[PDB]
Amino acid sequence: FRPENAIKRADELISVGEKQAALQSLHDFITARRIRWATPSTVEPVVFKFLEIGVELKKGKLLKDGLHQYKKLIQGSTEGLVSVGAVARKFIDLVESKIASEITSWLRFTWESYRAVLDLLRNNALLEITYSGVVKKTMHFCLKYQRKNEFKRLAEMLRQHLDAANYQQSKSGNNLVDLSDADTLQRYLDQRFQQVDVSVKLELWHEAYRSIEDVFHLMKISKRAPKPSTLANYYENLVKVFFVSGDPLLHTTAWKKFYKLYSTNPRATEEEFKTYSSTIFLSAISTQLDEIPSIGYDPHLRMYRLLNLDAKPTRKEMLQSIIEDESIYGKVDEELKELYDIIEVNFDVDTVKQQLENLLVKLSSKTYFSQYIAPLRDVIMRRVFVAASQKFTTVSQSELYKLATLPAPLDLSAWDIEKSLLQAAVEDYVSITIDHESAKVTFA
Repeated sequence: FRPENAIKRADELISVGEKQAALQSLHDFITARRIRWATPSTVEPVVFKFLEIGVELKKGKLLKDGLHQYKKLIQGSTEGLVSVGAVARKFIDLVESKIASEITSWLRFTWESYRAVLDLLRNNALLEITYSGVVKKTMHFCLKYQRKNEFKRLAEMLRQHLDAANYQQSKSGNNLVDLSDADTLQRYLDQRFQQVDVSVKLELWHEAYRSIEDVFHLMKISKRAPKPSTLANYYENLVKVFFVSGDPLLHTTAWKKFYKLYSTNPRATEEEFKTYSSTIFLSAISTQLDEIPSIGYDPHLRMYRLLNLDAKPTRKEMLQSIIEDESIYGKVDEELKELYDIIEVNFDVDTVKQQLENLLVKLSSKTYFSQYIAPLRDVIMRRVFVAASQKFTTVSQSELYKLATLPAPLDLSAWDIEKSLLQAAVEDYVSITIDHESAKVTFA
């Protein structure tokens, strides 16, 4: 019949308190078999009314069924797909106004709404823009309401979506997503870039880590480069991830990738180049000694390829690739260069406590130095134990342990020191026999 008549009958049915009968009346109209031929433009207002009522009554299933059934009828024309996307947007704007007005079941309703719209707009060339919009809105929603569980499921949904796109690539059907086109990719990559950001901000490190692989695969296929802003943010997220992760070589790498990209910004102060360069160098000195093959087991081995590295580097290699690169080594604080001399170049155990004692007063004031104190200490002490292994045959525990006591803030209690000595022995940086009877240590 007529849309005006439909709206009227709805408005009348709400006055009698038959709200559900009104929603159900509109559903019938817009999912009617005659809608396939109707002008999308002139039925869309009824779909809008259907959405208005459906949101108030929180009838999520009927809304979903309404949209899907309507789209199947209408998606034949270009104007049809346009109406679909427009009705998707209307739905989202309606529920998004309800969160503004409002509540637990309202958040879940909102999630289910975002989810439904995304699953409705999935893998359609004409709806790529609206979908990419809803993805961004959905990720902003999860971060804004710390909905970590739903976020994890969202991420999985986006993965399944892309898997279907890839399967459909070799099908040449109309209105199918073309993963060959850079604009399509620019959006998909932007979504995955944002997926990583929210992951990091919600401290879901396992999910952050999975999304790095998601992003990488899109960067591979992508011909067109991303915005240097959004890419710089990405690398800045990787520095966070790999620090939490305990992969220090990857951490330095993410920093270098970020430094190399930030040195091409017009608004980049010299004070920043000072502190960033310093951070990068310290984190490379602060890296665990790989001067001996690992125990060894490493579940993060695949990640080197994900950071575009052909293979796992050494700390010596990384540290040299930092010293040689003048763009970085140039703006590095002097204290760190001296440190590098003291620990890596000319290491003398008989003088290291002193060198460090004179250098740490200046180093402690540095902002970045605070967060690398532990691993650095570990490195220095490892070196001290190795060199001590070279210096003694049977040394008193008193002598050895005090000789391995760095100055603050690298200081350690005597028992934590023996603890380090044994760890070095387990990793075979030294073989020892400790006689607790005599309070002596023998390197045999």
